[PDB]
Amino acid sequence: LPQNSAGDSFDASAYDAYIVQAVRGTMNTMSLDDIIGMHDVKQVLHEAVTLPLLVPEFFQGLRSPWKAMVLAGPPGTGKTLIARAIASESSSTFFTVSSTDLSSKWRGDSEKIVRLLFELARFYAPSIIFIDQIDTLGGQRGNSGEHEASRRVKSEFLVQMDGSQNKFDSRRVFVLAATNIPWELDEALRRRFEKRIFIPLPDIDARKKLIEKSMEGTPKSDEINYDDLAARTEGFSGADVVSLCRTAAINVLRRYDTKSLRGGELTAAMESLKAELVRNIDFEAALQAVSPSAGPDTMLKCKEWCDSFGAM
Amino acid sequence: LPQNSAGDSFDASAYDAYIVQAVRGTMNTMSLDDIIGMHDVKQVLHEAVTLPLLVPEFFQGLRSPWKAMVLAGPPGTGKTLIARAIASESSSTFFTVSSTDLSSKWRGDSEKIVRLLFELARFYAPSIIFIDQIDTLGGQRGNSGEHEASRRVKSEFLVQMDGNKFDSRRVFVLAATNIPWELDEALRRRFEKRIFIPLPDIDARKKLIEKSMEGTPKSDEINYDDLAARTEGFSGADVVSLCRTAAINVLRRYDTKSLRGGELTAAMESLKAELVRNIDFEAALQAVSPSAGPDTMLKCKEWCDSFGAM
Amino acid sequence: LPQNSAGDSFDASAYDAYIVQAVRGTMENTMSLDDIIGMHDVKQVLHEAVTLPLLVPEFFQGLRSPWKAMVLAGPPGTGKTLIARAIASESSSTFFTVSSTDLSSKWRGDSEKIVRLLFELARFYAPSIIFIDQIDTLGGQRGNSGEHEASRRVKSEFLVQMDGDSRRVFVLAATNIPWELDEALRRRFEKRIFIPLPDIDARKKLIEKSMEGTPKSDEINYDDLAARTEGFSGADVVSLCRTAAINVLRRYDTKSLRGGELTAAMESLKAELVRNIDFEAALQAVSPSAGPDTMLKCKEWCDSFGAM
Amino acid sequence: LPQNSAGDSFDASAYDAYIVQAVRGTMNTMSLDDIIGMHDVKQVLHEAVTLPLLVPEFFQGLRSPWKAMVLAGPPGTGKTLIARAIASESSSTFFTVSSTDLSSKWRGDSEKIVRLLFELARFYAPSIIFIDQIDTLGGQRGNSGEHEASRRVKSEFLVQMDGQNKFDSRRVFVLAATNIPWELDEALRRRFEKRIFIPLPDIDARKKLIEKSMEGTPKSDEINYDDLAARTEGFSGADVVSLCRTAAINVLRRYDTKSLRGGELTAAMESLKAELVRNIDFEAALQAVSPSAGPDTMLKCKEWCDSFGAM
Amino acid sequence: LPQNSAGDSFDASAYDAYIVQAVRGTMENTMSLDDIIGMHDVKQVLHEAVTLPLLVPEFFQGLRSPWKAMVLAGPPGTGKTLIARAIASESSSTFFTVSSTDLSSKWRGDSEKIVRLLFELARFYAPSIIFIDQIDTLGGQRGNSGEHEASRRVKSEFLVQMDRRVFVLAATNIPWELDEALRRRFEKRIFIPLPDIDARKKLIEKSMEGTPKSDEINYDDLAARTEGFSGADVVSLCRTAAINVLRRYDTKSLRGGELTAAMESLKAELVRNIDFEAALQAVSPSAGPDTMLKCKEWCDSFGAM
Amino acid sequence: LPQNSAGDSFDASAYDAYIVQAVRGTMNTMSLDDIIGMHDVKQVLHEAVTLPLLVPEFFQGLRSPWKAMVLAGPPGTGKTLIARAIASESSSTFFTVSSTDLSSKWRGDSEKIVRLLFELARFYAPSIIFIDQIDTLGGQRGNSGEHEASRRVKSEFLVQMDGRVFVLAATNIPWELDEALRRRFEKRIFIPLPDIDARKKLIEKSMEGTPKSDEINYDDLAARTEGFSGADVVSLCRTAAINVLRRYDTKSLRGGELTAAMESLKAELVRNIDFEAALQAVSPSAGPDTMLKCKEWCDSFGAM
Amino acid sequence: EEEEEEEEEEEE
Ligand SMILES: Nc1ncnc2c1ncn2[C@@H]1O[C@H](COP(=O)(O)OP(=O)(O)OP(=O)(O)O)[C@@H](O)[C@H]1O
Ligand SMILES: Nc1ncnc2c1ncn2[C@@H]1O[C@H](COP(=O)(O)OP(=O)(O)OP(=O)(O)O)[C@@H](O)[C@H]1O
Ligand SMILES: Nc1ncnc2c1ncn2[C@@H]1O[C@H](COP(=O)(O)OP(=O)(O)OP(=O)(O)O)[C@@H](O)[C@H]1O
Ligand SMILES: Nc1ncnc2c1ncn2[C@@H]1O[C@H](COP(=O)(O)OP(=O)(O)OP(=O)(O)O)[C@@H](O)[C@H]1O
Ligand SMILES: Nc1ncnc2c1ncn2[C@@H]1O[C@H](COP(=O)(O)OP(=O)(O)OP(=O)(O)O)[C@@H](O)[C@H]1O
Ligand SMILES: [Mg+2]
Ligand SMILES: [Mg+2]
Ligand SMILES: [Mg+2]
Ligand SMILES: [Mg+2]
Repeated sequence: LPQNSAGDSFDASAYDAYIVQAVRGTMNTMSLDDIIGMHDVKQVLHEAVTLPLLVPEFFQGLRSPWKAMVLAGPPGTGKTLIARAIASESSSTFFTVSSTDLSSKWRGDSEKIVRLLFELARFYAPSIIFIDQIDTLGGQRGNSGEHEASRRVKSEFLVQMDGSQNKFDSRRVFVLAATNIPWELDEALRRRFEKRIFIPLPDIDARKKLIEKSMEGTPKSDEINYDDLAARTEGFSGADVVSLCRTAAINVLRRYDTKSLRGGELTAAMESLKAELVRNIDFEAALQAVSPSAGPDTMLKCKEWCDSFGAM
Repeated sequence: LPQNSAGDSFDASAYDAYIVQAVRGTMNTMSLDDIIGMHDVKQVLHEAVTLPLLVPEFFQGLRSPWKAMVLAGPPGTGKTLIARAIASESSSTFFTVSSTDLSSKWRGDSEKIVRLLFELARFYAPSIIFIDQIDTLGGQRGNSGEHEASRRVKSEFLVQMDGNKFDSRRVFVLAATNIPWELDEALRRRFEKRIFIPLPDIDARKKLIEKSMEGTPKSDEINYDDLAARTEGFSGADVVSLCRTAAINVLRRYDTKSLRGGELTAAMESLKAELVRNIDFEAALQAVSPSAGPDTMLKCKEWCDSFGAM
Repeated sequence: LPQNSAGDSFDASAYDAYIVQAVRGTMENTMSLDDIIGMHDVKQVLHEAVTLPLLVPEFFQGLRSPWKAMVLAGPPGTGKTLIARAIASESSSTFFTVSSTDLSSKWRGDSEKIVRLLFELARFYAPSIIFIDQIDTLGGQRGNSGEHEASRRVKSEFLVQMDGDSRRVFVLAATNIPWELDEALRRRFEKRIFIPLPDIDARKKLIEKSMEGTPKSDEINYDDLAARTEGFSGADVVSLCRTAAINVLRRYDTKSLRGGELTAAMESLKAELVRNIDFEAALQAVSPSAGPDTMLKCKEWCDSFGAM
Repeated sequence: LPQNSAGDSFDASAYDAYIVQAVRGTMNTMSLDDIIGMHDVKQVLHEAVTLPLLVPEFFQGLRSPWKAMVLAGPPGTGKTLIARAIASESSSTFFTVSSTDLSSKWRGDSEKIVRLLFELARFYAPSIIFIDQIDTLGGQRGNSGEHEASRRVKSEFLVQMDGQNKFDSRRVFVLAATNIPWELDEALRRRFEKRIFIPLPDIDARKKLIEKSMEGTPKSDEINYDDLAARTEGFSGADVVSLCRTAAINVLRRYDTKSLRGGELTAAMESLKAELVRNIDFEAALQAVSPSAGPDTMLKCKEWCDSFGAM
Repeated sequence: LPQNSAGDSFDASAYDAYIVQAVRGTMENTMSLDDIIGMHDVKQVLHEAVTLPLLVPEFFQGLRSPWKAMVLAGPPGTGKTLIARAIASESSSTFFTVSSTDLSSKWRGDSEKIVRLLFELARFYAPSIIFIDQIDTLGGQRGNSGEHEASRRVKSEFLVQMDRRVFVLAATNIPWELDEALRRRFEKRIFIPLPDIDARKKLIEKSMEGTPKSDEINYDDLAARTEGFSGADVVSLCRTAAINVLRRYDTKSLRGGELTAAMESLKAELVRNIDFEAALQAVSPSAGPDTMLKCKEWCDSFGAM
Repeated sequence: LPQNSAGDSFDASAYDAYIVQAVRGTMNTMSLDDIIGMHDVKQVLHEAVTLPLLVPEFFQGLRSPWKAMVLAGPPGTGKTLIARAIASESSSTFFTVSSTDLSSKWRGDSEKIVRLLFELARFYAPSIIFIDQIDTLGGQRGNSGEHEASRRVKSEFLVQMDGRVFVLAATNIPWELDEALRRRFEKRIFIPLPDIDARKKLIEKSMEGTPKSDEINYDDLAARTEGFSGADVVSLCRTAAINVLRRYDTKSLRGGELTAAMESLKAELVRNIDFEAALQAVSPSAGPDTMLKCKEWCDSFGAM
Repeated sequence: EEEEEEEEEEEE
């Protein structure tokens, strides 16, 4: 384990070797204008991560900074992306915790990993933790057929996420989480996650700006009407418009005969290909060849849940 | 290990170093008058902690003081706050154990950390043990998916918590939970006070909104009766969260995403004097919803009205 | 290790120095066998297995050799750790006490030697008595799932040690989950007895035995408080008496006086009677830790397998 | 864990000695022109494996190579054959994963095998992972009878497959194969780009398969391949090879060759080397094996891949 | 250690003194083999395996060599250890007793030393009988899930060490958990059944040989009403009958005085047939008929009866 | 090691000098046609070892030459007899592999022995090796409390199975086999109970030294021993022989003049009542449940 | 002089 700023150290004698290794093993060039839409999530991150680093004299008392946020939405949009975006464009240490680190063969080695994780995140810095796929980790607490060791992991998160009983020695921490199934969190753990926020599928203008964003760096023609592509991809998620642009960019390879020249005269035709632009024929065939991973019953259920018990 | 009052010393020789360390590792200035409501819990804590220090010539015969108490109710209502307020107002040695101090991968340490804990709690002082989330620790005994090394911990809690007419050193075991129908039938008997804790009614949210808004400059336009009547089913934590989101909504009217570095602290001086208006409550009351619908409140009330001893 | 009667000595040489400290850690005249009400059958078995061999030991020979074990089993609050204290107070015998935690060590093969030292010390000292509390731990069938390897040698040491020299040990166990016992261990417990919740006439004697010693009124009708409980576990009637007795402190409110003239108000409240309003206001705040299906399961098991 | 290219070695310190052996247990002359039909699969495999190997200056940025493919359809069509063919076609390292490798006794000893498998696939060369029968590993997540140790395997796949992504170190390509493409997840479908569907019968493909299976030196008289194509309706790609096999067993089963020894034993064995088959053993071979597949599964998979499938 | 016959001496110099103490601590209050009711086949094998080679050592020379192992299976309470103690008493063979608390061995590489020293000491005193009680323990599967790295050495030390005359008995309640390589080293797997209608009357008539019964000669009824009594429960029935002879005179009221002449008034009191009827209402069998059926099926499948 | 055909020689100086001495100690006129059952096994061996070595252009290409077979059945059938008959009938270097030819004390030499064995099998001739008692060699690979060297020797076992040399398996407990082992086992054939053929001669050989009457008919007894294993006939004659002793009275009367009664009992000879009481008292230790589970396994995981 | 300890594993 390295030292922190201001030259102190950490006395990790009470925990074994492999637990320290398994918490140490979870420790650029992105920016928060590379995320199309999602205004209120950017607002909450701006007033709970970036503003206390600048003006710490304001957030004292009732205006204390937040310490949790869970993003709930359909499986297409940008939730994993906003965590790496806030990890790059900040000055705090980043803990990526998945559900496969809080797991060991012995008895009583998950809760000690969670305890060491929160102690390290409080010791180092004003850090933030990003628990990805929270619903495989904390489910309901009184279900039929859960193990007797996952219950202690949920109880450890419950005891550790609120605390720091001394009003002095206030070192900040911030827990971020993403879910596709938000109606399956415990009623006691859902209280600690203040600021439940829904993330919607992109609208018309978000689809237009995302097509404009991803189609730069590659030369296109001037006959592409972006309004027709923005109005014809009705029902597309956020991670399907990028797949549409990738299919439209490789269709300029599919229209030439490259399977025929098998090795011979193959390196020669690739020379003139890298500057050939993409006309409207490729976007027409890419619309004809790509369908969304639809079924908006999950989007409807998640929107009704975050409209009932949500706090933007 | 430290000494105690009257200069004695404990002789911890038969226990290894990492057990007495794990028990040593579990040993601001708020008053009991800021907890809103919960009158009967204050009454039992009063006549079980405060009065045996002032006049001990009364609690002698049949009136020996209570030895346990379990709070039960929906999440976010005021349990760990009453535990920290008792730790801050009394003069007792306070232990805060949980389900992760009592576990170790060796065989025969889970049922020795508990024994060392109770021996220190009876040796030191008129102490108070606060076992948190006891539904994790003591479950139903003759169950299906129970590993063998939890039966010994439940048996140790059953053996320690009931024992000569001498040894008049007091130990008061306070415990909190929010799924009370999973406690063992041999352990539900030991906790001889099983009080229920309700969500606040329409007169205990007015005092809570008045209490959390002392310090921030507000106007004289807001009327607390309408804000007490438009919140139904809110917990204590949700009312505190609403009173926080109002002041952050005072921040959210100015576009502070625009200024970058230059005199931003000078720009933040005009903001640290603005008053919290009614528009901020009309926005924050639409921005905040309760955390859970009523289905565990009704089950906890149906349990504590048939098996509870208030 | 102290010497026994008649000045003998034990040779604890083959054992380590922390096993003997644990067994010595397991090892008066205050209570009596009249303080417990009800339970005539277990009192008869104790009287014929503990007391009467001491007076006329020329009678208990041959077929009438005295009993060697017992199991008290029933609902979780009816009084079965009280009778172990009442037989420890009212006897002249070495009374061990072994819970489930004075057997475990994290070293391999010291958990099944504490048992052997316990039985050898119990033989060597006296006509002694062992009281293994919560016998459903260290019980269970031996062909179970998730059973550790040391926790079978514990059961095998209990199995090989508890049979087969006119020296007497009387192992007495108590539990509230009786059906989770071994098949070759509940053969050795030669008397398996049931204890019920108290009936209508036992609860009146329990009320009168707990309430005496505290000055009361002469208008309390005890028969109504005996007929009005109807399901109280026998350890909850003491709780009803205590909540009735402490209710004289919640009638004169002391939460308003803090220090100022309080200690004389606690003298004016020292000798105040317990009127009927106390019991009427205490019956609406005490309920049992009920669920009588545990009592019905224990009744069915002790009526299909009990040997009184 | 022997070695890789350029002589480096792996540091398997954090994993046990019975897991790394179970990942090591997951590691011939089949041509690329043996498979007939299936032009979409060959196109995607070509432009995602072979052209990125030769000229990687073309594939960067927006034209990044693909990372996934699903082969869904009726049983007996040749998905394992395409897996083995693209194994033998390149010099890639070939892993093979079924549902019987990812199962152990101790809690948390199954989530490590997936992580070690993906770590070895990244540590070695450009490699191909072939998850066979993914309808059992990744089902629906919020199901009714979901086990508590099968949600963390799906969570491990979801977290491992999308990855702190720039300057791509080493390419991995993960296939799949299923018969039931609707009992699959909603966060594992999205990570599987290029979901495609393959059909079993075609009349020119049936003709080419009976052309590519006929290697009998006798029977220059039973060439009824037009009638063998008209009687190939409802037959899968596996039924045709077994049809040719039962034809070649009915070549020697039309004539009784039992109790033929002592007198002309050797002459009875080499006279079947030129035993001319006709329409009679051809018809007996037709009436031997029936098409044991109904149209409901193929119609359901076609109705699924017409709506949720990106070619 | 003592010496052996013919004046020789054993040189146990390569072992520590405490291993010699732990093996020496295991090695005649007269019983008789006629004091056990039932089980003629087990006595038949014990006869042919222990008693005949003492008297006719010329007949057992080659292929008619005696048996060298045995393992008794059955329900709890059917009398497995009584056969072992009875054959321990009335024989000039050196007896032993091995249990699972006797191979404790807190150090490493020391349990196999105890086992090997036991089997070296058995082939020193030339007739020898070993009685490994409760062989369920130490007899798990050699490739099981939760097992130490030392218990497999114990099972391997037996499987190499089972091959100067010795004889090894055993006894089990759950015989299906025996290992496959440990099973075929035992030459005879006998079943031990519950008492029938004829054996129970003999047991009630044998146990009440000291106290005076008077006219309750209706022993067929007592052999009829106890349906599934497990052999070790009818002894509890006779014991409860004698203590119920004590219980009819109310003795819990006297306090010291007249507690000798009244105890002399009961020393000659005879057992009427009200007490057996009052004793059948308060004795029930210790288990159900489950383990009987399971061991019966295991002996039908594997038991070389 | 001796020389092989076509003028070749092995130089095994890279390996140890004691592993070769442990593999060289494994290198007649037995029953050629005395097995009157399972003629399909005779046909598949006839087309797998005899026919691709007489006419090697008849079993090629589409007529695929096999590589492995797993024999499964009762312990009373001829599992060793068929492999020994093809060993004494063919002209190939028959090797054998039990669980005893693979165990060594050092680490790193328990896996080289199978490499040397397959190298000698490919080097000498188009041989045939037979893994005897495969039921203990390869079980589950991903097991827990087993030591790691079994996984290493099984990985070295899988490293050299692809390579002519005809490996063949015989198992009695096939359900312990791994899911990855059974891929190379190309036919898990269901082998049934045998006929009278070789049990009668074992009855005749196992009663020598004991006087017998001339009224015992071995056909009726050898037609009633349907399913007995190798040692079960020995158990039958042991039950008859000790029934001769137990028919007399020596348990009741004791001590006095037992020598004459024992000598008169030793003079006694086996009658038909002894064997008739022995066939009802020597019940087979092979219970009638294992063949059923072998039937369900060969229906599930094999093609039989 | 190599002592031995006992540990606890959990399974599913
Ligand atoms: N709002 C957005 N702006 C720009 N790009 C986006 C946005 N949302 C999604 N994307 C694109 O989608 C791709 C994948 O998104 P991402 O990985 O965040 O999905 P996800 O949140 O992981 O969903 P899940 O967690 O359900 O798998 C990214 O490459 C990104 O370019
Ligand atoms: N009666 C009350 N008076 C004042 N504040 C309260 C009251 N009840 C709850 N709160 C507020 O609720 C917040 C959390 O309370 P608390 O710690 O009791 O939650 P909890 O019930 O312990 O949570 P859990 O149910 O998960 O254990 C505290 O910050 C406190 O300000
Ligand atoms: N028959 C009785 N006579 C007097 N007091 C009794 C009786 N039965 C129960 N009690 C009360 O029960 C309390 C002791 O509890 P008890 O003896 O029931 O232990 P227990 O609950 O049986 O033990 P476990 O928890 O293992 O069941 C005493 O304080 C006493 O007031
Ligand atoms: N399209 C095809 N082209 C060439 N050969 C084929 C084709 N389809 C089937 N075959 C032949 O049929 C045989 C069976 O194919 P295979 O073993 O791949 O079954 P499968 O498709 O994996 O079945 P399933 O998909 O149900 O697992 C192969 O040996 C192959 O030679
Ligand atoms: N056939 C019998 N003859 C004489 N006494 C018997 C017989 N069967 C049972 N007993 C009585 O049963 C009691 C128990 O005997 P024993 O200890 O041998 O049973 P066990 O089942 O072998 O013990 P375990 O359960 O440890 O195996 C003995 O005290 C004995 O008096
Ligand atoms: Mg994600
Ligand atoms: Mg709390
Ligand atoms: Mg008790
Ligand atoms: Mg016994």
